Amino acid sequence: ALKDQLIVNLLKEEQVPQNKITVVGVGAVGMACAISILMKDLADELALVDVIEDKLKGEMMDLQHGSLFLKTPKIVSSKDYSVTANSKLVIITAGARQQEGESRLNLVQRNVNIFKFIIPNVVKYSPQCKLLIVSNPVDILTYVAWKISGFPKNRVIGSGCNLDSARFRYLMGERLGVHPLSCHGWVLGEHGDSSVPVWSGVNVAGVSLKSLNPQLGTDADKEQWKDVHKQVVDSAYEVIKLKGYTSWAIGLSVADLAESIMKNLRRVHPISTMIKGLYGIKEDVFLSVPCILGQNGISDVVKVTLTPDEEARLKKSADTLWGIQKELQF
Amino acid sequence: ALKDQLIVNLLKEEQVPQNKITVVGVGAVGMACAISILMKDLADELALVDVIEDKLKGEMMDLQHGSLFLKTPKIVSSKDYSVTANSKLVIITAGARQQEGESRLNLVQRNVNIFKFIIPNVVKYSPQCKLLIVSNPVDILTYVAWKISGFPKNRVIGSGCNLDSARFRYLMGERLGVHPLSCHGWVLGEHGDSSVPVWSGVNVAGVSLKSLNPQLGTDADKEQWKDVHKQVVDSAYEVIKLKGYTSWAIGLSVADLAESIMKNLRRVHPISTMIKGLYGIKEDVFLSVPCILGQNGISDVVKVTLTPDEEARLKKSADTLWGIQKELQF
Amino acid sequence: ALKDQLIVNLLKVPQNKITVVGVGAVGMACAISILMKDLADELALVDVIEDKLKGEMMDLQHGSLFLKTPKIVSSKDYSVTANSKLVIITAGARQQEGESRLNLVQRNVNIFKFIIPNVVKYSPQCKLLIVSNPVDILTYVAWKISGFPKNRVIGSGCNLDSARFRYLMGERLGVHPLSCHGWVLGEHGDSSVPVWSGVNVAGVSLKSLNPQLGTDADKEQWKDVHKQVVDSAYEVIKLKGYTSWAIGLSVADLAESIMKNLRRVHPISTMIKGLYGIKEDVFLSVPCILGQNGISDVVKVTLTPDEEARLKKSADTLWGIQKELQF
Amino acid sequence: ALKDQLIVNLLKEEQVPQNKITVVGVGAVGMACAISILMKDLADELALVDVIEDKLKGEMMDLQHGSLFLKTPKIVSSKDYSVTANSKLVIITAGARQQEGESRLNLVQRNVNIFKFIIPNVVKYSPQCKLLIVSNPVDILTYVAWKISGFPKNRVIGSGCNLDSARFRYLMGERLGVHPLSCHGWVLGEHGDSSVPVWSGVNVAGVSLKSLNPQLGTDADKEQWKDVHKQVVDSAYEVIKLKGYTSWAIGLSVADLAESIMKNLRRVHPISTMIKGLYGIKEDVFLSVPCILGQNGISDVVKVTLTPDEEARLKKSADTLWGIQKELQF
Ligand SMILES: O=C(O)C(Oc1ccc(Br)cc1)C(=O)O
Ligand SMILES: O=C(O)C(Oc1ccc(Br)cc1)C(=O)O
Ligand SMILES: O=C(O)C(Oc1ccc(Br)cc1)C(=O)O
Ligand SMILES: O=C(O)C(Oc1ccc(Br)cc1)C(=O)O
Repeated sequence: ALKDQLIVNLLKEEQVPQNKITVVGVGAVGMACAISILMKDLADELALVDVIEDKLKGEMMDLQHGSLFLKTPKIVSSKDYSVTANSKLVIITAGARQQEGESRLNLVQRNVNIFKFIIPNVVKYSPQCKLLIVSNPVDILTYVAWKISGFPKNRVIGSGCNLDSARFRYLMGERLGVHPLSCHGWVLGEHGDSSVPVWSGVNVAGVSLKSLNPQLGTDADKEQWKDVHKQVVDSAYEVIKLKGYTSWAIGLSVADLAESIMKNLRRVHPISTMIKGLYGIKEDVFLSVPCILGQNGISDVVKVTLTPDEEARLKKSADTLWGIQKELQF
Repeated sequence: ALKDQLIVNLLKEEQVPQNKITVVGVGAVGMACAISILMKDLADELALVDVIEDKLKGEMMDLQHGSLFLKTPKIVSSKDYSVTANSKLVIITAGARQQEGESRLNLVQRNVNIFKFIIPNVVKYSPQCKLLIVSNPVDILTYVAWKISGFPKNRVIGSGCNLDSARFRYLMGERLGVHPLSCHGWVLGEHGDSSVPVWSGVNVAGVSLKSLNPQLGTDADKEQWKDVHKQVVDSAYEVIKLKGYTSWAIGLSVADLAESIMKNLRRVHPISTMIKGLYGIKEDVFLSVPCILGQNGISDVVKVTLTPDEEARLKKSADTLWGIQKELQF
Repeated sequence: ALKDQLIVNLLKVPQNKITVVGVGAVGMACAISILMKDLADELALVDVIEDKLKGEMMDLQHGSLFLKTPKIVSSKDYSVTANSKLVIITAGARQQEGESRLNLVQRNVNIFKFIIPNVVKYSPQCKLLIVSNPVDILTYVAWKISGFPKNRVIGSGCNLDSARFRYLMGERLGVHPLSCHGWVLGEHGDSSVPVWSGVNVAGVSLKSLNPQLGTDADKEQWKDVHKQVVDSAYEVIKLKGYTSWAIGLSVADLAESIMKNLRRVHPISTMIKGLYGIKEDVFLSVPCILGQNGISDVVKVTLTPDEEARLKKSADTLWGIQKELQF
Repeated sequence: ALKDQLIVNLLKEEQVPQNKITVVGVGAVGMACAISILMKDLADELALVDVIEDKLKGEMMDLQHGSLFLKTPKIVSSKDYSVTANSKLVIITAGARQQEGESRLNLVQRNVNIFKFIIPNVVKYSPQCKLLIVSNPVDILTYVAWKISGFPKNRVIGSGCNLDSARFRYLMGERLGVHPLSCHGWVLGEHGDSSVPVWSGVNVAGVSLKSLNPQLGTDADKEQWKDVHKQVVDSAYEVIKLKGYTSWAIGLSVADLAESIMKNLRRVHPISTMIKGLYGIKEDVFLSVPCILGQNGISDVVKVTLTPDEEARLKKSADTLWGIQKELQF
């Protein structure tokens, strides 16, 4: 055989990857996550899982064919979760997605059922992984993942408001004529309609925009900055109306969380976690606060000082979500 | 104004971009090209153009929402080609795409008709650009873009066999247990059914595989390496048969070429250029031969030493391409 | 020729060229970081000692397989620098153990008297990025000698200082410096001003959780962190004889914003006449928006009366030196 | 405390680094390896070791102050090898370096003594580490590291001729006006005066240059390509006499090797390994041949096809190296 004429083998390795990532779901969101993860050199193996055989294999092959341009030496796929074995990070994007007009809350039973199958299969093959939940409603499904996995809460993370805050800083950048890296602001709580823009923290170079304009984010705001937050909330509906779905921004957002997890950076991201203990929250509610994300998932939470009005929203969002998730059957 | 309280403007802005790239066509190929180029930090400005307004705007927005995770401070879109002004590189992906069972060669009339509209509009606003033709049949469409543009031939490049060769190298590495980066081999000629695998150049670490197994790639081969070329030829069709279209790998192939152009690398790539005066071809045929690629496009061509069979196969590719080029009007 | 039978040639200026003046330790650190962030299609190096220059060039060139900057050149002659987008000046006398950066001022004015016209001659449209010390005063000098508009004469300023401050903050809090925000402004030196009002994590003002933050009264002595920033160059010089890596990385970051027109904000040396009670041609670090045309805008940070005194002080000290200079 | 007010700790846990690298030696080579490794994002922890405490602490400090601009969250140092605990890769650059007119083979007795202390101490705390030897004479010292450590050969690698071939390819590129990446060719054997340029494998785009001119590399070469190899043999000495030492190129060479190991890429590199069994070599000689480098070090060796002259030169190199091995006093 040619190969053995060309190559003398020295040892038969256990081929166990050290930086394996799995993306479950090869719809648009999942493939966007896949490509962004590949072009950020985060993993040594990328596994794809979904339930339509032909599409799954088509996507696997299409990624495969770009390998010369990448630094991820093994890309694999299967309906069978054995393909996901030994992943450090499993990112779940499967499920029904919101159609035009449709609230993310309408996705909940469909996606809880899909997770009843998905989550046990992930755990069986990567008992030590971190879970990053992207499917919607992300806050409730992060909770569902947690319960079915049995994982300690540090290892079950939701993409949450990471994107909402990225979008926020982009709009702001565009208003100010400044790169969004240098524009800071946080959108926290539910990923969706009831999110809370924390106006008090919104700053460029440590200079608080609220201190310069005390009306910032109020109906009295000469410049209507509140519409920046409306734009954030409406963003995914707007994009779904225009192109049918969202992919690139969320892929990029998930990749950025993957980077923090895989490289143990300990950056701060506003992502979905279990916040019992805070802002008046007595139950097992997951929603977005600034979290320090690392190799062990969410290790620490930053306590943001909310105004009474700001804190009032949060407990609302909070109450809503508990009402829905309280009564789920799985 | 909250901006002026925050920011003292010190300089009047005549913003002209220095490294602007345009992608024409926002189908799955174009957006794969876009995302890949954004994640390789090649452009200070990215313009998108296509004819379905809503689709266009939603793609634009979706990418803009990822701006925080990117280094391309300006992303814009319009059906109007003035949005493409001052581009250093324009990448043309618009046009009809082959169905399952349909040759890329069957796309020629539809895509020539669209090229009569696209190329003059590109050239109008970006007199300095290189044109990177992706739309199919890419080799004939490179020729066509050249004829319409009035650009010199060095500035009109077809994506050509850059993908075919990545696939070949990928499949080769899989067989040998070597990264594609370290497996060498060239697929030349038409980007399509009549492509030519140059077995004589196929090597790992400078070791010719054909000299190891002389019947490499013939029907006599005990290991049927020709099936590797058959897989290269078929791959678009297999992927299309499975997922509907191809996107990620062609996108990576095009970002690779764009890297070489924008960063003046002078790397060698198998891409579409005029081969008149080689291999006994005296007509204006464009097909892939290995080309040195830089800031002024294709500046040099490597004359591959071809075995009589290989050269005959290359001439037959040229013959097939000329059979369709022969009859064109525009 | 072998070549002409291998290659048929069809066709006979760089577009993203950076020059680095000075191939001492900081200059070479600047060189390597720029080469690893793929910011340039040509890198040129200039200094006055010819073997040293040549050998740094060759050493970089030998790693070309691993880089994506296809042309690396060097020369004593400034014609090598032609068509630069950005010229980074690191040449001059360098800080010595237990000595202020202000002790280098006069000697470095004298070399810039030679360097700067030569840079301007071969790239009259470049951005100048000054790194040599004392950078604030030398950015002023570069600006007067060059005749460039002020947006194009940038001083590396307090970019490193704030990065140091952000590392140390991050060590204290157990958070990546990327998620620890805070600004050190004014003189790149002993009179720098930590702005405690802006120091935060996830938008949460550290000063609101401890109003005494950064003062004599702070139970947690956060003032020490700025003292550590002030003293770090002296420490590093004591231990290893100079500093190089951290400055290289600061300068690469600035170069990144410039070459890629990012319009990020940086605390870098710019002309401050007409802010903060300053009516002279002084340069010091304030948060500047940095892009392809250099410094286009400045953020007006809101300063507490000390912060402004302490800064108009820093401003004073420095115009105190730049006053009696002649050129 | 302000920390505790700002940040609720959710999780105690022992931080075990997953991708740690140590560099032994903080002279110019060691630090060049370090800055390159940090700038390619290969490690989640970097540890430095050397014998002079101030110098080591100052180098550590200076890197640390650039943390804002890096993605390697933990940088540490110590005279004490416990700081290197749980490394995946330990790079050894400590020892004497050659003077103008001095062979790297003159460094052997001094560097063997240093290695007697360093090696048991570096392998003590790192069960999973690979040893990448950089100090000279690298081939002999890779052998010595192998004998002292008791590691299996796949885990003990010499930087070898990775840089010689890089230099070869740069010079080649400058002759032909092609980027090094697309110029191919191997310098094998000793990293030093008895290296062997493999002209039979030297190619652009699969095109063998010897095929085009069989005088290539001989005294009858009208173009004197032998001089390119000569330039490779003398490079270090040339640079040593212009600037006092070499640093950047070797740093990049080693970071490239580190990349293949850390990212399990399985690329081929000419690096030091045991060649007992090949080219009629019957003893435990170490020298550079092309090896597949991955997460377990060298898993495979490519059997280069040598001409009788090439092979004689390799065997001659092997004799010289074996001859100094007979001098080794353990
Ligand atoms: O764009 C956004 O805001 C998000 O997009 C997606 C989120 C999850 C999936 Br699965 C698909 C798209 C969102 O819907 O939260
Ligand atoms: O995957 C491949 O081989 C190629 O992909 C595309 C090339 C151009 C466009 Br427009 C769309 C797809 C091909 O179909 O030639
Ligand atoms: O480390 C720092 O803070 C600074 O570093 C340098 C700045 C310029 C040159 Br030239 C050399 C070192 C400083 O010493 O001011
Ligand atoms: O430039 C080169 O070829 C090599 O550089 C170094 C190799 C190891 C150390 Br420790 C220091 C320099 C060489 O001298 O072998």
